[PDB]
Amino acid sequence: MLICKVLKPLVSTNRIPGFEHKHLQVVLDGSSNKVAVDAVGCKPGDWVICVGSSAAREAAGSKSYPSDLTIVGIIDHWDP
Amino acid sequence: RNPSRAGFMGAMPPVDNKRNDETEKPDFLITGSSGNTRDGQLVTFSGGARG
Amino acid sequence: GIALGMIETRGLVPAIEAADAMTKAAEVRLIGREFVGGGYVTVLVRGETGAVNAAVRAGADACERVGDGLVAAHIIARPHREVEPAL
Amino acid sequence: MGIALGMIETRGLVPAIEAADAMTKAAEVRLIGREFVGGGYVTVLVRGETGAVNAAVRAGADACERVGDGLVAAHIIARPHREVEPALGN
Amino acid sequence: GIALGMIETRGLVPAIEAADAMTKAAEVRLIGREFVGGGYVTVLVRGETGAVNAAVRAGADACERVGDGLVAAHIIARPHREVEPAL
Amino acid sequence: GIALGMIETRGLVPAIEAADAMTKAAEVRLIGREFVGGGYVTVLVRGETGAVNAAVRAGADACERVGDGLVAAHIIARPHREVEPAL
Amino acid sequence: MGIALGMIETRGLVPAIEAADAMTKAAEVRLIGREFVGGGYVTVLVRGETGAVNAAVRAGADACERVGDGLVAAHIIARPHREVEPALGN
Amino acid sequence: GIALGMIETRGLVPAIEAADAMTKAAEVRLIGREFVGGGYVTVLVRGETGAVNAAVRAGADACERVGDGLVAAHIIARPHREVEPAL
Amino acid sequence: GIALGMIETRGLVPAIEAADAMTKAAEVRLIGREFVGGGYVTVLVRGETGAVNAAVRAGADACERVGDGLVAAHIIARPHREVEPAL
Amino acid sequence: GIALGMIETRGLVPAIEAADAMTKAAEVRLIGREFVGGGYVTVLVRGETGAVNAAVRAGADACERVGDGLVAAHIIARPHREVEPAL
Amino acid sequence: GIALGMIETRGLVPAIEAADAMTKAAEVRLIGREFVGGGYVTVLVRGETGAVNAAVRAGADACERVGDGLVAAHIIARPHREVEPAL
Amino acid sequence: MGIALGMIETRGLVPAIEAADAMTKAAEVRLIGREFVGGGYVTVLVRGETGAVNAAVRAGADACERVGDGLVAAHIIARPHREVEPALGN
Amino acid sequence: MGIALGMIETRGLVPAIEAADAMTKAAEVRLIGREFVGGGYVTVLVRGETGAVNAAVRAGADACERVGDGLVAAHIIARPHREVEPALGN
Amino acid sequence: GIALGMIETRGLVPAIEAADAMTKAAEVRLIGREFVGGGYVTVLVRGETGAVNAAVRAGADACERVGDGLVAAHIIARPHREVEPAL
Amino acid sequence: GIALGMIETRGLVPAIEAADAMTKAAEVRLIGREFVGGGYVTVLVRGETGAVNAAVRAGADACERVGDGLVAAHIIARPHREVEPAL
Amino acid sequence: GIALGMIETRGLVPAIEAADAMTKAAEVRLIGREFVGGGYVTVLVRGETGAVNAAVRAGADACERVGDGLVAAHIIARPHREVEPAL
Repeated sequence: MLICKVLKPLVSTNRIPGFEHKHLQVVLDGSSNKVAVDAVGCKPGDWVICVGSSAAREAAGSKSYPSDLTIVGIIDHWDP
Repeated sequence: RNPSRAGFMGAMPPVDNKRNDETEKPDFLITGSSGNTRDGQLVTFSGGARG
Repeated sequence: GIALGMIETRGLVPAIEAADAMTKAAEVRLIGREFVGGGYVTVLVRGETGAVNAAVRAGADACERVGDGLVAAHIIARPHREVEPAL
Repeated sequence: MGIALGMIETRGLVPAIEAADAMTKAAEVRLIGREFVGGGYVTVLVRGETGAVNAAVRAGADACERVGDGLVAAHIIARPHREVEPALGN
Repeated sequence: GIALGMIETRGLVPAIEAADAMTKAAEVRLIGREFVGGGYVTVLVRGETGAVNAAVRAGADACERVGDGLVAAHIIARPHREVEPAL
Repeated sequence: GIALGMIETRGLVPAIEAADAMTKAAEVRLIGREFVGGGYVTVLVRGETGAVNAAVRAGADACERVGDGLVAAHIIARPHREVEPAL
Repeated sequence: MGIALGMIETRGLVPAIEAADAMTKAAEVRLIGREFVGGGYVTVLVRGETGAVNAAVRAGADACERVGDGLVAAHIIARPHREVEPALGN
Repeated sequence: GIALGMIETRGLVPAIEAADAMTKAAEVRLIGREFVGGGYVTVLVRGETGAVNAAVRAGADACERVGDGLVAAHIIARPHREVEPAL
Repeated sequence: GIALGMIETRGLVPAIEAADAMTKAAEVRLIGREFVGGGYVTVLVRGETGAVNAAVRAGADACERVGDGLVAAHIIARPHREVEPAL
Repeated sequence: GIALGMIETRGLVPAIEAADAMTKAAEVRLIGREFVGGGYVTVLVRGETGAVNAAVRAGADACERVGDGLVAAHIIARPHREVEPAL
Repeated sequence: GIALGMIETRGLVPAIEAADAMTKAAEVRLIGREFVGGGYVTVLVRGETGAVNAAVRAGADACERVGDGLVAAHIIARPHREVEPAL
Repeated sequence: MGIALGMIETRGLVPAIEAADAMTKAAEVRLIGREFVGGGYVTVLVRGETGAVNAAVRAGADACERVGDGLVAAHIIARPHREVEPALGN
Repeated sequence: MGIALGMIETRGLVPAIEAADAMTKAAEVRLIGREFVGGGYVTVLVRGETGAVNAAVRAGADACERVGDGLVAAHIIARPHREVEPALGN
Repeated sequence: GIALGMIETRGLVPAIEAADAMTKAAEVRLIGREFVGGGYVTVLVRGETGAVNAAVRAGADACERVGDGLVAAHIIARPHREVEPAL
Repeated sequence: GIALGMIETRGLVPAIEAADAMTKAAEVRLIGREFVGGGYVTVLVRGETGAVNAAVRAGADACERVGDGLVAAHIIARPHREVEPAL
Repeated sequence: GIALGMIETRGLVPAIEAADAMTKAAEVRLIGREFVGGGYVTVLVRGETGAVNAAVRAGADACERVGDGLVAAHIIARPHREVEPAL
């Protein structure tokens, strides 16, 4: 899955399905920026793990959920 | 042991669930209310009357 | 900033009630009041997107009952610069 | 200077100014505006204190329903904000 | 103005939003923000008779639809000279 | 961050969960946690309208399903000058 | 001074002074007259703010009717005319 | 003690009877008398609350059928400052 | 006198409107307001025994519907000096 | 004395009525006026076994109908010294 | 502590049950345990008349249903000096 | 020093201290705490050995159910850990 | 020494010594008394830890009743008072 | 590390049972015990995420039966630093 | 302490978790971890009477819900002097 | 790795499969395989709480469907000092 260091939070905007979007967080995979829904914890961010694809939908909570990438877990011992 | 007393006749106090009223529908989201769906106050006709 | 909130209603009693909600609930500028004709009274405000959203929700749930109430209500976040000279 | 803005609109100027006269007779308040919204919607705009505005609008509702096609909206504002003031013709 | 306006409710969102309506509707000075306990929270504002009247109108009409709802809406045009030592 | 939101619930499992989501969602400041009494717990948050909106919605829908859940949650866009006495 | 007029008329002054007590206990109203109409009719004039007078008259009409023979005639006046003031003690 | 008792009756015969009953059955002070008009006569006494209560009890007792009988006895416990010009 | 009258209500707004009735009906001065906990609110007035009784009568008869209602309103004409530490 | 008598009731008014009956029913000193929370109020009196027994019985059967009513009425005679933290 | 509280039963089971009921229910002094003979067992306490009364009630209601049960429970109001040396 | 922590909570201090007296009379143990949780929940905290704690809590349950609104929770801990000790007021 | 008190009384000392055997076979209890009440009643006192005494008395009440005429009276004492100790051989 | 485990329950008997599970099943620090009021007793611990998970599962399946049992229970892995000053 | 606590079960998760409860509840020394064969596994701990009592309480109450379940829970306050040579 | 888990089943097709998953899942150490007797086989694993949890869950759900499958599997977060005798 995408290794991903949390970078910063987001701000709301004029979309309707944000009821389930649940505070998107800008993360980084080591190359550039990205944003994924925070499921469990983002913090400043040491090292967490991010899941996308269609799994993201049921990874975020719904089959019809509109996402391409969701954070799924935290790596306690992280990785350099 | 020590002679207590019963009295009361009505046991526990009648505590009411402060949550009530309801009746009408919560005011078009954006101010309270969880769960739900609709729209992020989108430009869609719904917008205000999002319901 | 340029966030365009706006309300249409039937009779201006709700129009100015929504304007009161605009000016009291949020910190936005009221840019226009237009008499369309046929009963449509319209209020136009500009400000911050979240502030405009709070303003418009307050205006809706305040003026939707008074008299004939509001008719149409939606928010505009980043209107095109071409639209501005027409307003 | 009673900042409280009472105001009501109706079908045509007969009920409108009858309500205006009712407000200015039953209460000692100053009306500031007569507006033609369009399509029969004509509105009277009066300033006064909260109690005087309340009495004036009650009188206008009482005397306006039984004339013409009648009153439509009869709500008031107690403490209008500064920003609405330009919309009142500043 | 010595008129007192009072609202009881179950929770703080009702209390704080009711107070916001309290102060937005007209000029009234919030004096009391008291947590009764057992879920009861009360707000007490000070202002003149008409101001408190309309302000508590707006406060109830903004607060009714929060939580289990407003419990008691009540005002006095002028409390006695001897009430405020235990305000 | 003049814009104010606040999350109130019964018990502070959902309260701290919602506050965690609050701080988790944006650059918002948690200004106070208050024990209402009778089991209600309230958490205040300050910020701008959009950030506060995102935070409050995220936390509310996250905490509606934990334990006994939220009770109510709404936002104040233009809080009155009495906010300092209110805190 | 608040021009809003409350006046209550009763048979006998016991209900009249009950109404006056409701006046001076309810709201910022000052009794401007205690007059004997003639043949037993006693009536009281108070003046104040519109909402204050309205609340006071409400209290009087709540606590006056069942006292002795009781209330006979009450009302409110919202915005009394200037020419009425001579009839109000000038 | 300024509790104000007062009674009204037809004709001043039972009025002065019950005024004597006032000053004869309780330690109250007679602040005055008044002739309403058309046979209506009232008397105004002042004193301690319980004392004035017992006084008016006795006065209504002695006033009940003598002459044309009593019309309205009454006790107010805390008269207001504004009432003094009216008494 | 030395009498202490007491009022109990479900919430404090009925309690203190009852206290207003206390101090506005008869010559009695209230010494305290106390939040028992769980919503129970009591008010303690001090004054003459007849005045206290009349005031309590007035307040109880006034406050049945105010708030959620009354609980307890009975009086002792001579509370002990030993009760003063509880006062 | 070393005998402890003590009672709860729902509402502070019946509690002080019961303690009042305590302090005149028999020679006894009262030591505790505790707010349990949620409406339970506890009265703690100290004295010899006969005095506390008679006083508690009198206060309980006089306070049964007073206000909302009592809670419990049994009394211990020779408390262990270990109840010192209850002081 | 001149009051002489006294219990008899059949066997030490109800006897010491009564004894520790004495010393644990009330703060009184146990002076004697004696074996009458034929199974009758004797316990003698001293203390204040009310304290003795409470203790003896406690023991008589606690020890009757254990073992062969109570036989003679009775106390002395004003014990004479002359019997004490024979105790 | 009996580390075993017995403790029970109930509706109001009458049943609470009656259970406390039952524990300190039926057993020779030392109670260490009386706590007001809130809303009627009042708790007694006693230390002793496992058998003494068992006897004390059995006595408290026996003597506490028939007084007030009665006992609610009647479980104990045999070997409380060091870290809980600060939560006991250290 | 464990102050927890077990005592068993029987008619005749055959069940009394059966109870004592259950005592000294069950748990860490030391019989502190073997006394003859009078008229045939024989009873036994043991002392020890609360749980130990409880288990011992359980064993006695399990194995004592059906021996000859059998058990007549048993119990347990949890936390015996200091003043009872003089009655327990001092 | 900062992993926040926490338990809410009704009556603190399960609260301290869960605390015992905390301190015996896992190696975490108990950072707080809070009396919310209304019966809610809350325990707050910090430690390693997996250790905190084991602790909280042990606390749940230990204290869920005792008395009223647990009310709400969930784990927090990486709480925001802003939350810490409030705790 | 010479009290022996014993548990039989089918498997090792029940055995090891029961032993963990054994040692966590109170101070007891595990002495025997014996595999009977045929699925039977037994744990034997040593400690004083009350410690073994409560510890085996906790052990059974932790082990009941593993595999086919605990088979036998049994303890002795003190085994004979002649049992341990075949421990 | 003080944290301990262990997988027990009937026959060691699932046992070695689960142990393979154990070592396969994290930096865990397999400290011992034990033949229970009667067909049960147990495999011990040591590590930290999160790694042990992941390993045990992976292996358990992987081995539940192979051959005759698991029997039970749980984790010990803070194993007692007796673990060395236990191995």
